Amino acid sequence: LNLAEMEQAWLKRDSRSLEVTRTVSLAAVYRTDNVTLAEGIADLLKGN
Amino acid sequence: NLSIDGQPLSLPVFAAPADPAALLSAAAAASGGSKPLPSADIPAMRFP
Repeated sequence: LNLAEMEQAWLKRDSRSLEVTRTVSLAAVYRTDNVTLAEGIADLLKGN
Repeated sequence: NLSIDGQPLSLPVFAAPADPAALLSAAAAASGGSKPLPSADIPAMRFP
């Protein structure tokens, strides 16, 4: 009984939904700190 | 109307007893209205 109540609450709440992808160029979000990736990984050379 | 011993010369006043009453109890068919249909909404699944 409780499972069927939950199934019907699902089928009322389940519907179609928007599906969006987003591509992050991570070199630009490291560029928000201006210590961006092309030098930021390159200057790291240590065994810290 | 007695005899010399005081005994009654008449036949005694008879009384036929009452018949036993037949018992009878209330019998009623159950009463009940139908239940109305719930409201509608379009689901997410197709008809099959």
